[PDB]
Order: sequence, then C-alpha cells, then structure tokens
Amino acid sequence: PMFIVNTNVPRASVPDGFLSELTQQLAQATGKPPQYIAVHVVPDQLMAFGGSSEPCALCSLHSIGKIGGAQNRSYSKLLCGLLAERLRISPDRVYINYADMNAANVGWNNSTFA
Amino acid sequence: PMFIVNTNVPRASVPDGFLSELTQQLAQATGKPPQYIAVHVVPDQLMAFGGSSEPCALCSLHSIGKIGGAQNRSYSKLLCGLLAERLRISPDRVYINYADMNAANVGWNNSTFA
Amino acid sequence: PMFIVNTNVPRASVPDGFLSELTQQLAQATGKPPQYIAVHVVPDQLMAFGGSSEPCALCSLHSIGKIGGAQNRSYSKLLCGLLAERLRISPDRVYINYADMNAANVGWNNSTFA
Repeated sequence: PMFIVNTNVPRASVPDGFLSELTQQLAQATGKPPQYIAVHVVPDQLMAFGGSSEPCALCSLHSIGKIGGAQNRSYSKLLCGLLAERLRISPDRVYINYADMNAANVGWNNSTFA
Repeated sequence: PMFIVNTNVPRASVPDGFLSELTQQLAQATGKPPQYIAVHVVPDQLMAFGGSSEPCALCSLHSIGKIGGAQNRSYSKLLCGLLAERLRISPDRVYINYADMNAANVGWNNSTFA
Repeated sequence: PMFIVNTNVPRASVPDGFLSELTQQLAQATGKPPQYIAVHVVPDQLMAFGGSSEPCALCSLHSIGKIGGAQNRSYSKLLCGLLAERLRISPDRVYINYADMNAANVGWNNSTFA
C-alpha cells in the first residue's frame, strides 16, 4: 500500500514519529505486512478545501486489493482520526482517493507483482 | 472534486486569488457546490515536458461523476485557459488526468461518500 | 506519457541530465515521441518504505495505452535500473503505479486526446 498526504499544515506541526505511526496503523488496517507499506507526507502546501485555507488534507491510498466499501469506511475513520489528532485537521476537510491496483500495474523490485 | 496542478512556474508567479478562482470556476464547470471543491497548486517543480523546461503543468481532476468525453473537453478548455492567463503556461504544455471516482472510493469525514 | 518520481533522496543527489535521460529512455520504452513525454522529479520528501527512511521512491507512469503485463515488467526493470544507478535507490524500495489512461480522460491543449 501507498499512502500520500498533502497538507497546508506546516512542517513543524507534523510530529516526530508520524510516518511510523501511519505505517503501523495501515499495516494493521489493511492486513498487509509492514514491509509493503509506503507513506509520504507533504506539508506546507498551497491548497484550499471548500474555498478555505484552514487546515486540510488531500490524500490517496493505493493498494493491490483490500479496497472496498466497508474497508474504505474503516480506513477513512482511522486516517481522519490520525490527521485530526496529530495534525489538527478537521475530518470534514479531508479527502482520500482510494484506488484498487491490479498487481500487473504495480512495479517493484525490477518487475511487477503479477 | 479535487484539482491538483504541479508546475515549474515559481511561487511568486502564482497570483493572489488563484486558488479561489480555480475553486469558483470548477464549481461552475462541474455543477458541484464550491464547498466540495478542493484545489492544490504546487509551484517550483523540477519537471520537463517534451524534453524542455519552459513553463508546463501536470495536473489531475478527480470527481465523483461529471467526467466524460464532452465534459472533459470543456474542463480542458477552461483549465488550460486559466493556466495560460494566470501562470503564462502554453496549453500545449499542459496534461490533465481526469478520473471518475466511485463514491465508495472517496474518503471524507471519517467515512466515504457512498 | 507522464512519469513522476517522489523520493527522499536530496536534490543535490539528482544528477544534471536526469530529466532528459528519463525523457529519452521513456520515449524509447513506450515507443511514443519524446515531445509527448513529461517527467517530474520531487526530491527531499518526507517518506518511508517498510517503516524505513532509507532511500526510496514512489512513482507513477500514466500512458494512453502501452501499459500491460509484459510492458510494465520491462518498464519496471528500466526504471528501477535508472533510479538505482542515478539516485542510488534500491529496486526493492521503489513502487511504480502504472495507469492506462483512456484518451478521452487526458486533457491537453484546450481539449482531450479523444
């Protein structure tokens, strides 16, 4: 899985340990081994949500499987919870694009997962 | 809807008011309320388009519906127009990826739009 | 085609000529003219792969066609090779998301490619 968070929250407001926390919580929620989880946080961004520049986040979660209606609801509760708690971003100012990737469409280690 | 623009144009060349203009015009084009429109501009990027580095933009528009042949032509005219007028980027150095998202695959406010 | 590389490797480690090399190699690999190839490198990112902050890369290749099982294995060998050689990133710390775009869903030059 690959989880990307883009936010206008400044770098100094991203707490130490945030990437590890994301990694651990995602391994668990998705059921995948931690070794396959990639995380990326991009602070200080020029962005708006609903016209407003109050704290917000634009995110994505790509994964080979483990994407679906109920699963995505559960990821959203988790991720929004973490963004609220750690970055002080309101959940209603978060968007997460979920994408179910075909194994043939993910390159890794000189090949793909197909 | 979520609109992202990645560009090599420098931050000081992004005019005041640009995120609001993008929010307004995308609300109108998509028919969605401005409160649901998110915009993100990423200047000063290391990028090339067709081998050169004159001003260019790599963008995406993710929307739940309102994506299709004619609509996307219309979004491209609008968005290329705005990038040309405000960031001085030639339309033939703009790429926009359009993604029609299923409501179950967009997280927001601790759940999805399903 | 559009190729994007997000990496924690620092900007100074990205060699001069890397965008042109990517452009040329992708033109050859995809068979598309270099005028249609866009490349974007984002260094100094806050990211982790497998919980580790050792060098890694999160990438994507969007193309109208020329995406598939065998092709993507080949692109992954090529791309991982280049990231290892030029950025010193281990291939098993690289993810590449491949997306086969419909021509109607790519905006360019005030219209789409449809």
